[PDB]
Amino acid sequence: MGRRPARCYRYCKNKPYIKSRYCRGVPDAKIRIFDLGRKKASTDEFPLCVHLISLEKEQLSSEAIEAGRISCNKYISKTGGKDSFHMRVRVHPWHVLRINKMLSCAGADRLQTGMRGAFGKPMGTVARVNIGQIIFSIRTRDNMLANVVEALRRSSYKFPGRQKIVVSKKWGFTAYNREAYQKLKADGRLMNDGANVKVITNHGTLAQYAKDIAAAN
Amino acid sequence: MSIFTPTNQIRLTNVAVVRMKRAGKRFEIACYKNKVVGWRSGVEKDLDEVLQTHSVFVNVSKGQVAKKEDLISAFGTDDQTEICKQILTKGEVQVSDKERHTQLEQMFRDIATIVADKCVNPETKRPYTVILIERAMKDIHYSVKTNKSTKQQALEVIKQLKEKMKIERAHMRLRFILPVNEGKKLKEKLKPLIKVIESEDYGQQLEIVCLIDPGCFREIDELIKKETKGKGSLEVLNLKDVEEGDEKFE
RNA sequence: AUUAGCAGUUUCGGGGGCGUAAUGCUCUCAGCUGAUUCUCAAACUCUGAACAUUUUUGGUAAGCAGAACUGGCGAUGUGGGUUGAACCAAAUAUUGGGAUAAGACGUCUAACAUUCACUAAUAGAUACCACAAAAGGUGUUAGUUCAUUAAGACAGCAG
RNA sequence: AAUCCAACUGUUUAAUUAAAACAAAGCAUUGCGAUAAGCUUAAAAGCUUUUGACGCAAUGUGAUUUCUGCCCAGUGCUCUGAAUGUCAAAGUGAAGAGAUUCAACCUAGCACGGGUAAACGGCGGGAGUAACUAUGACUCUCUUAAGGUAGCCAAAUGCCUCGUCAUCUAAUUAGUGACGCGCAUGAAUGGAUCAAUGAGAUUCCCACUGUCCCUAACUACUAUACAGCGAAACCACUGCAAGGGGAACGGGCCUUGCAAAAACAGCGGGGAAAGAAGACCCUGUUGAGCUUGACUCUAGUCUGAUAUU
RNA sequence: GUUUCAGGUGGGGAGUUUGGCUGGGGCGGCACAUUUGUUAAAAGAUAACGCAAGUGUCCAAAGGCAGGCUCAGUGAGAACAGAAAUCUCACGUAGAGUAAAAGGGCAAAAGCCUGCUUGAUUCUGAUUUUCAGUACUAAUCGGAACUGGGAAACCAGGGCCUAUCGAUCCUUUAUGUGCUUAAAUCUUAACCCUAGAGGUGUCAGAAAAGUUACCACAGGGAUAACUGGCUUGUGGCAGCCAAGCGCUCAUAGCGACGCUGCUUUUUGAUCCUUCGAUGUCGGCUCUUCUUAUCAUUGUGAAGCAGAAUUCACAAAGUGUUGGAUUGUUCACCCACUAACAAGGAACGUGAGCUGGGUUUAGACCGUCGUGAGACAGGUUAGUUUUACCCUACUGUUGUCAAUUGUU
RNA sequence: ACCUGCCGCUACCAUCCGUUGGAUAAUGGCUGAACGCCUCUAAGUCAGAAUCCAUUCUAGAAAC
Repeated sequence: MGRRPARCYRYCKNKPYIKSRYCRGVPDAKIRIFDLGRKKASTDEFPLCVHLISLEKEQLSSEAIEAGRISCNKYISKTGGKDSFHMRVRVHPWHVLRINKMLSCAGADRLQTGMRGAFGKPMGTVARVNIGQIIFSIRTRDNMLANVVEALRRSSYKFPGRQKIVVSKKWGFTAYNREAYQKLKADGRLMNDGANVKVITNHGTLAQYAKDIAAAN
Repeated sequence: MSIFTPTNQIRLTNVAVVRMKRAGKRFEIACYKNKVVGWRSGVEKDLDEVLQTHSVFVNVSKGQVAKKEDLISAFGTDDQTEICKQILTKGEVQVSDKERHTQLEQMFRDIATIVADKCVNPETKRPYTVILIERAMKDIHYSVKTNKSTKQQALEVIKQLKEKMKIERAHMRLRFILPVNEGKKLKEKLKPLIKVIESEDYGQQLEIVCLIDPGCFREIDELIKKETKGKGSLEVLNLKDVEEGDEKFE
């Protein structure tokens, strides 16, 4: 946040509190953008998935997230172009922070304001992660397992707590590995939308291969 | 009689105050110094941030809150938050304790700024310090205003001293004589600082450039060449004066 | 509640491009529909289990305020935690012997031996409990994985 | 040298307030022709009254000077005021066997109309408006009757405020003189002015000055010593520290530092020292003083009626 | 005139009252009687001035019942007719509607439409809910009368369900060939019996305005005002990452967007101690301590040429001022200076002082209040008590009762 | 009461006086490995602060 130290809302406490018809007054989130680089690029182009997982269970703020993503966006031009990056962030700030303010910050009272009706006004938002939640995915070419690693390192400093970083064994934003994905591709069982593989079933497709098999990769 | 403690008679909060008087009743609200300005500029930050307290005051200094009875007699409603917004929008800023101090400073700042833009000493066109200018402007007497623009006020100030003294309301042009080896560095400082024209560069001969700058900037120019080069630098006037600056009347 | 591209529309809402120009042809672009994708919940749910600790609401928090279960304290000493209302052992007629509990066993202080690492700090040393973090270390200890090497590696020195 | 206040003299909170408070003369208002007005007493009677409007009673303001503006809607006071709207008891009529019931009739006050501000008081907001959009005369409307006139002012009245400008200082949250959309001045709620006066408040300069730079010296009497006399407060036990924990600031406990009779003169660090069942604050279904268009009564007073008649 | 009744007036006087909850009290609000979802942790119960909302009503149909029909929406057709009027048809698990809040229920219905009706009727028993297993509200289940709807089975204790409300006393109405009026008896009158209504929203139910700085009493550390304690949002100080500034150049010096700490020199938060009493503020005086070092010492960085300045380390050994204004800490200026650094010690220091303020009673003004009075607004005047005890400290004797046999 | 005033007391209102060795920190180096080179450091060692400890100065122990 800007109003307070993020160490006030460091850890996940209280039940989840969200922008709803029961909490309409909340201010808009700091991130309203979960994008980086060429999102139009096919999953068949970029085969490397460098994640960043929060090693701690904590309330990782919207502001923090914003800070992180721009750090990565300022490690796109210095190394490579924008056509080697992709990022859906994978952590939105759904939880909203209550702030019970006090009048006498500089002034004075003999316990007139107090906690006589202590409810906190919604001010700020935050994302509630766990010890193995992904807070930044980078899909990229295999020529960057150093630079997106070092982008994500930078991000790590913007966040509370210790932050693990991992290079996956998958093609990024997909369930399948690289040994399995390749197999699928070879066999013609794979099929692509745009930045997401559909993959051709045999359970739904008993005898209707005239669209799936036509657009195989 | 003698008590073991003070009676407690302080409710003075040092945040900014926005005043709006209506129906023969002064209404105030606790906001921050920077945020009021932002609001009036048109930049959003929610009502949660701009307002330090969301309840309407009669006096922020006294700490006297406005009653619903009063509130409904003026604005036609008893909801405080709504009233606060109204106060913020149409009301004028009022100086608290901190703000009084700022006010004092403000005048000093304005005089420093507005007066020092365009002038030279009588007899020839040479640069000179701000203090002298200030003195001159005091002699003839001038009262600065926050309701007028600074640029606008500059013109006014110069008007007085164009009649009284010999001054320069426009730019001048310079001519420097740079070496070929040591001058490149100098040039790169000068180029983004002010407009370069008539740039004649040679290897066999010395480098020649001409500038367009105000009358007070000559000193600034000449000085930075000498310490960067580590030798003396020849300052010559290309023209004693030239059009535009505050002579075109912006 | 919220993110993303993609397909079919694509003539359409709008920009043009395309044959002299068109509700004529195709794009980015909006809108519609389809299949995928990100994330989501006290006031959602197809599904759906079993003073202190645990559960738990307000609060930035409190040796703060408020609830649930259980056990204490108060009403209760005793042994231990240097000291201590609530921790641990364990309950209190008066004694002896025995053997234990927690906890200890250099000295205070009743109780010790053997044995393998780690620590080079003025550190560190009985949970509750009297603090300490992000981030750094060519300190040392161990470990992981990758690469190079008698084809002359590595380090130095020389061309 | 000036500023504030009060005209002056005078007076007062016996034992913390001597004032700017009160009083004052002067100004002004009100009631009243005697069975008065005012007042007292349970009643009887009385005072004012050895009084009679140049007086007595009841108020306001506060010498002089110069002024004293507008408002009668409110509250209060008042009336040579108009209705029967309201209107009690007694009395009157009807119904009933009667208790009783229901009707007209109806006083004062009340409502209603007027007067009254040197009665209590008040003396705005929202719209447009002089091609000036400042200023807003002017106009319109609303509240609630009118909407701050002459004056005066960061004044003992100004939040913002250490307002701004000049001056006084080396430097001035002070002082004074100006400015005045004045949070929230203002006309006997008296406004403005002001000589003389002030154990009243404030500022300045001159002189003086141990107030200070910065202390020193001197004297008496204390103290001190001694003979003689000889109290009291106070008092759990007590009196060395450090940390720890503890009712979250220990003399005591725990662990440390230590610790050697008995006393004298000083002193103010502690003993959360002593004096006091905390005046503050809150509670209590505890009071009291005072107020009023709380609730409930009431002396008196006004009017009506019976009797005296 | 007097006497007695009557009505008016009557803070001149009397007596009384002036709710409760409450992160002190007040202002505010109602968590005071009640309802839905949640808090609430898969039975039930469960708290806060926790959250999101609602109730004091509305309906002769929006009640009862029977029958028919299907709704929201979407698609395709139909002169006027388009984005939108009405009429078709297909799709349409309810996305519609059902008095209102919300949750649930509901499709040949509980919705819509039509018809007929008054079960929104009387007596009686049992039970449920809140619970003490009391009352009240609301609801349920059966029986008996009397009816309505339906072909009938069945349904109908008003509203689909969960809120929609009320004791004693007093009054009033309904009810009865009702009972009584105590000498007898007739009439009226009144009382009673049974069931309703009139209402207490502080909702298990007083007739009820203020003020007191002239104040009082019983109490309270269940509770405020200072200190300390936890706490550290706010204040203060420090670190990390590095987009950038720094002509060039991330880190000489700075440093965004972020993140991590510390301190208790700010102000809050809280109410643990203290209300049979810890003397509040500032100043003067004096000492000690802290380091987050302003100067001085030694050093190291620098965009360090020189001078000057900035940055950092070891260092708290020694210094760290005179003044105008203000009660002021704070503030702001003038002048000196090597520097004029920040802090603690019960916000060090009232049996050390002063008492300028705060902070009693007098008084003035302004605003408020009908008024008494209020003011966290301004002004002026206003008692500062006791050490001789213990320790501590300063000094002074004196015993080391073998000062080591004595001096 | 005033003038002068010794003795005395007293005043940056007068006068005099206020030392020098060792050991460290910061840091700068040395020799020098671990790590053939390197390196102030690991063994070792050098310089070095208004620091510290002594010297000096004050008191003199239920100490001799």
